[PDB]
Amino acid sequence: CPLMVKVLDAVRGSPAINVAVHVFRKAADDTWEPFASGKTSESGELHGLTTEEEFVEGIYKVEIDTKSYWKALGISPFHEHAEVVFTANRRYTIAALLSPCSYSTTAVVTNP
Amino acid sequence: CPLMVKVLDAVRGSPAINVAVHVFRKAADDTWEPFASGKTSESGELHGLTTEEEFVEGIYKVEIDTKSYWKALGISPFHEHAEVVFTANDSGPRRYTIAALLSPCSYSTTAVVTNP
Amino acid sequence: CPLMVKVLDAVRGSPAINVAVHVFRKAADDTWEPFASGKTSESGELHGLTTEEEFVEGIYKVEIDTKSYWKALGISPFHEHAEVVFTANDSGPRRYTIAALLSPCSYSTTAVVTNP
Amino acid sequence: CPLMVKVLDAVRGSPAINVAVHVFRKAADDTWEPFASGKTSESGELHGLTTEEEFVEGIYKVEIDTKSYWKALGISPFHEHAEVVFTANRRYTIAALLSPCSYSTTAVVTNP
Ligand SMILES: Cc1ccc(C(=O)c2cc(O)c(O)c([N+](=O)[O-])c2)cc1
Ligand SMILES: Cc1ccc(C(=O)c2cc(O)c(O)c([N+](=O)[O-])c2)cc1
Repeated sequence: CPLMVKVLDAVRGSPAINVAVHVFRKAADDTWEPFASGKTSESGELHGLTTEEEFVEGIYKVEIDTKSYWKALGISPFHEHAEVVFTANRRYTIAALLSPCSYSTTAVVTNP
Repeated sequence: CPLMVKVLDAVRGSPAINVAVHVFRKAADDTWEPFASGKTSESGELHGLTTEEEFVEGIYKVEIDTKSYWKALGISPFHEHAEVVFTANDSGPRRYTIAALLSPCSYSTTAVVTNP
Repeated sequence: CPLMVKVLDAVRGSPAINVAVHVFRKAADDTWEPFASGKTSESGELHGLTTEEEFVEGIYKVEIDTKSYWKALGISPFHEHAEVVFTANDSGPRRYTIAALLSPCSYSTTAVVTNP
Repeated sequence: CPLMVKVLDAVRGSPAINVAVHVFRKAADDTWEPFASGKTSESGELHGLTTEEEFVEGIYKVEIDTKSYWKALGISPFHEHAEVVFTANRRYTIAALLSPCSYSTTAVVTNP
């Protein structure tokens, strides 16, 4: 897997489980084209979104459905979602740490 | 001033100066319409984007041009920008500060919502 | 006012009000000596901790009582406190804002250092 | 391993490698007693700090030598170090995301 997403819950101090994640690629039209999606696991990780052949250079958008996550926990959230937009060139992990009114995100890029 | 944006630089430990910020509001037809824009000041703050009359209920998008910020400092950052999307004023008018702390490959954002 | 502390609450999206802050300075004998303390205000800010004369070169420790903050709100947090330790004024006087953003099991801290 | 430390570099977008980490336990005297230490791996992780029998309830202090890390990279840091102090009761991961003038830390507590 060249692209992985990890989501953490800063209120509970745990992985953020069953968070929906959608990934898009920017098309020539500068339209966002669907690319991959899934739900984080019990470890807060979402693997196997794409393959090395399919993950070409380009601009990608990762949309994390933070609002539904907090809703499911009965906690009032500020944001509609959390979007991460980046240019791909290696292995990429996009990590997000979530609070109801705040989030942070970082890239962890490593070479096998 | 019911919508303020503040941007900090986590590398230099300073305000993030002259950062372009564009604000959009979701229209009836579900498209993003331009709402207001500006640049952060020497203090990292952007005031005067809107007014109490103009800032009605709605879904707003604050797009912070982090890429140009870092590129102007000779750094190639990870993110294209940092977008913050939220529903405003659903229970009446509020005052909103959207703050972002920037690093070349990471950012965090928070909201300070107060009742004037 | 050369040392300010600002604390935000990432759960409520608001200033963190009435947070106790204790500041220490490392002494010649390598022990921590009490330097100043206070509580954050309604805006989450703590001003007036020290003065330009009193805030000399040194290593300082800012201990933010995050545990009491959360416990008073009925939350059992992860951390005992949040400590920020830094060398101040090594290249001349600066103005320092130490900011912290709090969640029950996480916090972040940053510094804004400006030249008055 | 009931206690693990993971350190990430927000400037480079990568694990923070070869960061020294010291763990202390609060003694009855309210003195900080050395407990474990190590250096993060190429993945930014430090495992095998302790055992389940040795990791009893109590107050622990994790000191991350952020200043040396940034020094080794030729980057001027603000903080002397990053300290994380918490009470143990499960498996604990203490994660830290580092910038030269900022850091964040969170707890990821999971049950096997
Ligand atoms: C670690 C962190 C992350 C984000 C913030 C932050 O969002 C913030 C918000 C403010 O209104 C504000 O005045 C300052 N400040 O002066 O430093 C910071 C503050 C701290
Ligand atoms: C405060 C903070 C915020 C974000 C991160 C963070 O990005 C991160 C990345 C990982 O690959 C990862 O495995 C974990 N973890 O398990 O805790 C956290 C790490 C620390």
